[PDB]
Amino acid sequence: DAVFGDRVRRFQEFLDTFTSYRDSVRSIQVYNSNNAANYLNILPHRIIISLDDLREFDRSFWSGILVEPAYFIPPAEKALTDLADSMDDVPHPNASAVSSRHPWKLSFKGSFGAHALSPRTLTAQHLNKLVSVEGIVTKTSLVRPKLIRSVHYAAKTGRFHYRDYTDATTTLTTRIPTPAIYPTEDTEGNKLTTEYGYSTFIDHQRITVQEMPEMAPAGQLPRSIDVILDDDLVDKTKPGDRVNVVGVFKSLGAGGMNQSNSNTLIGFKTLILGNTVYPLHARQMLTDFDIRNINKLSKKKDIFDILSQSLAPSIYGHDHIKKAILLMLMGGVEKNLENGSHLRGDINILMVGDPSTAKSQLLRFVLNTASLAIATTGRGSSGVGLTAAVTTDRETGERRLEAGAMVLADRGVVCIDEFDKMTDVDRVAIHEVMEQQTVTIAKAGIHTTLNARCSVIAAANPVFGQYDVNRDPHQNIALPDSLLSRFDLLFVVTDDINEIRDRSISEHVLRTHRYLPPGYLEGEPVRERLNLSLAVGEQAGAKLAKNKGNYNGTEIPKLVTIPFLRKYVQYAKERVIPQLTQEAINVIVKNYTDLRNDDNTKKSPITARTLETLIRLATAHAKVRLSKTVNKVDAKVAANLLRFALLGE
Amino acid sequence: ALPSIQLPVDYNNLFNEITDFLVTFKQKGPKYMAMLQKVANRELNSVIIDLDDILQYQNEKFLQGTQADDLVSAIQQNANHFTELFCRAIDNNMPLPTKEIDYKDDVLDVILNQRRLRNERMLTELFPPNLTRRYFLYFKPLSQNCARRYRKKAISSKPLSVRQIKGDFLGQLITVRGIITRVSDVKPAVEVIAYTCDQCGYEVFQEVNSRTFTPLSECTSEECSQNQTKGQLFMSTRASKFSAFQECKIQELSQQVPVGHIPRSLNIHVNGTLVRSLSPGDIVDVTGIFLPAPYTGFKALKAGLLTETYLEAQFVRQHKKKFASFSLTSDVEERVMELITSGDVYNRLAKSIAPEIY
DNA sequence: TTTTTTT
DNA sequence: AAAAAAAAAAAAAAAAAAA
Ligand SMILES: Nc1ncnc2c1ncn2[C@@H]1O[C@H](COP(=O)(O)OP(=O)(O)OP(=O)(O)O)[C@@H](O)[C@H]1O
Ligand SMILES: [Mg+2]
Ligand SMILES: [Zn+2]
Repeated sequence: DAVFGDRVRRFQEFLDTFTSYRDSVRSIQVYNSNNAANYLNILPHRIIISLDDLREFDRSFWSGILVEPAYFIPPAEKALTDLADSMDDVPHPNASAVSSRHPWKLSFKGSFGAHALSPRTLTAQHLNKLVSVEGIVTKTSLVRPKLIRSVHYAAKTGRFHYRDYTDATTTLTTRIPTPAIYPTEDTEGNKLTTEYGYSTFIDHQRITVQEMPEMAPAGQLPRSIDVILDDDLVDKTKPGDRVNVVGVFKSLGAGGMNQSNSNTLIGFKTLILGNTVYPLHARQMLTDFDIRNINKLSKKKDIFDILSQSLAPSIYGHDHIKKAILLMLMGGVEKNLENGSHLRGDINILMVGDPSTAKSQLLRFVLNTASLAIATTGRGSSGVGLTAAVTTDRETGERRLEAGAMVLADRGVVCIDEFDKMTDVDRVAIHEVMEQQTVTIAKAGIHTTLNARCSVIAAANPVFGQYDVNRDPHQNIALPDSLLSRFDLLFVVTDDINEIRDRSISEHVLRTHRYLPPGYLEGEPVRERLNLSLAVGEQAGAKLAKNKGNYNGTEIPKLVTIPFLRKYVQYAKERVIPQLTQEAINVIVKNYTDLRNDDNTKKSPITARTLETLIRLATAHAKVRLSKTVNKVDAKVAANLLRFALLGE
Repeated sequence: ALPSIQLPVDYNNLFNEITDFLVTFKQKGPKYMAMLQKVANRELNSVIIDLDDILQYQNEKFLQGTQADDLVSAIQQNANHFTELFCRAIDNNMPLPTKEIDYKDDVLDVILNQRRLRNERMLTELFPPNLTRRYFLYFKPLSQNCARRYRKKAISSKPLSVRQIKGDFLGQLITVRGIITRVSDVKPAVEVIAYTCDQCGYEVFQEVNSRTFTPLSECTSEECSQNQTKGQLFMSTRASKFSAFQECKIQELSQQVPVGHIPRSLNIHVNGTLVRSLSPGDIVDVTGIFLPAPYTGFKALKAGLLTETYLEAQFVRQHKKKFASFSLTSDVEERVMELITSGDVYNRLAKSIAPEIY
């Protein structure tokens, strides 16, 4: 009744108190006006409030929002729409666009406290309350438009008529439903023709979010909840992403309370009407002094080996492996020619070696360090289920392709463990994706080519229990040469038994096991923790807090922390696209001609494709030192690394 | 019942402007009368309209301060209503045939003459216009240089991707781009259904535009307005009207798919003479009308507000390349003369296949 | 002759 | 009143093959 008006005017007072939101609104309006008829991006009618300020202004209204959003959000949206309308000034508008009546729905950010949950913890007492849940994206439905308000016209009268349709999931408040029957007859029998181009249709997409399996109980499976989002943000993100969504948690549907029940133990449906979505990402931007620090690091003479040694400090030796991983994480550029089709651009590396020499650990470190990565095991995967799947979406009854494992990691990296222990059939699929980086699915009436430009890192065991150094290298490996020649770099690791190295590695390992988390005593085990205090988050150049990276003093050479290294990788993969020159060409061709005719024993035969590997390694090393041109020093280091990886020191 | 709103549009002035444009247009005399004349001679079977002419005519008549509004804007905002207006305008201003006609072949006109000489002779019904039209109406999108000619942003075109189409584009005229994957066969589609009621004078006609309908059972003639029917009525295939129909779907190109995504699809309905103007496996630029489709065909009773969408074709650019089956022409003749003058050929051809591989 | 692997 | 089914994953027995 009048409570709506009182809440609306109170919200108007609150909006008038602060000036940031009005500035955002006028910026949106001026951008929209500037994009009208000036020689494609548009800004949706959404503004984000920080309910910390709302709490600091009024506790009653804040509590009403966080306890019963149904009676509080719509008045706020109405007041915001009224303010936007008053600020709006369009003397000469259009005709079909002016009748949109976009209500400017809201988004939230700030500290929630006891209303930030997980998909397992959601239960009955949390219904009808605004919440914010974290999780992983499991699957997404198809974008489908739905109708809201139609427009009719009658030739005789010349009076346009409109009817508005709303459903349970359309609005937060339950109202008497209206069927989708088009009214085509007037009250006096006039004929009414539906007017498309004047009616209202909004997008609709359903997704399902799942709890992260790492934070799971003892011997229990991950669980998932249902999320509906519409209008804007309708197709953000994708399956296999860490997200945090804020929305209203409400129940819908009769659930069998009517005569349609068939058993006593029926239930009800539960569902989330999402308001806003944030990329959790367990942040991705660069500050001014961040760029200054990256530049001052890059201009140093010895950045590359510092970065290499910075990877996984708890693994002893394997320096060349660390360098190879560093070069692989930021590989060379793609080449496409109008006549030459496409050339592969990144690097692939394979590991074969004797048991218990820290290959899986390094692979796990690469998983954690890289931006986008997916973990696969040879015995736990099926080739057909790795690339695509033919499944039928529930709502539409139509069968649509489901993205496979390595397709999700396009442009990323995929790590495979127990590679040689995989079924041979699946192997052929790998060859396909190593041939032209494209997978084709022709089955059940679907013919489509899917892009997959990911890089592969894998480790495999020798045929015997341990590597035999006196035998043919092909004799020690169970994989055919057809796919082994595809891999750019192959490494053989063996634990030579020397008492000096034994003592050194023993000291290192014993140093590792004596570690205590900061701020925690040693008498009790590690416990679970709560999420960050704020559900949503966000003097320069004089502090160098984490810039130098040397967290503790253990060696004269410097070290850098993981976040700074990831920031460096992010900057390098975008801001520089180097080009090679003739001096590196001369060095590379000389080394290739020499290696081709050295005519001595070697781990693997060489062919023309190794020159491509040299080119891409030189490009990657130029990317490392942040130069737009490739100099002969990178050719030298690439040649040295190749000689180490194939000849042996 | 239904609330009312005020809109700036009014179709009377639009119809008058349409008729004025059609009659008075100067690009042979007027072009549109030139088309309509050969239409009258049963020579042209489909009419295609260009809005560039409309835009340039409106702009050049704007030099005199009489015009108050513009048409292409409302055309872009809504299309089917303007198709009906154009068909009405054409039927009002239809010229007489300037040539003789093989008049015996038109069996439908024979049936019409029989019905007229049956009913009017006893003292007659106005037949619906759709039952008589021999022509199809097609629209063509504009060209960007024409938009560059003037300051206004009369653009359209802009070949959006499959996934770039949102729910706000329903009812407009939009252009898509992609590869055609599936093409169905050609089947007849009903437009007007004619019955016969065992000599009931006039024979009832009805029209259906929806993809489903219901038939008639008892006619409204006076002898059957009597308590019992003068002979049961049956559907007549010969008198009814049909149009060629076909269905195709298009798929997004790989280049336009964002990373980590699966390409989507879009259906297309094609009618009239434009049927069989495209084959599976080719890149095209299709311009059409983005229309909704009711879900009641599924008959699931769910999806109270959810509906499916489709596109109706208007003008297709085949694009890609033509094999032409080495069809002879002057240019290829001088090309082969140049080849003969080249002397030794096979070595050059071998050198020119794959220079990438040394 | 026996065990393995594929249908 | 009816969505009902092609596509996958997993468990055997028979036959043939290699040592
Ligand atoms: N240089 C090293 N520094 C630190 N730990 C090491 C080193 N070499 C081996 N280890 C230890 O050896 C153990 C071997 O574990 P892990 O299974 O990851 O090895 P692996 O060589 O990948 O073996 P597998 O082939 O069986 O998977 C780990 O606990 C690891 O800490
Ligand atoms: Mg291991
Ligand atoms: Zn009859």
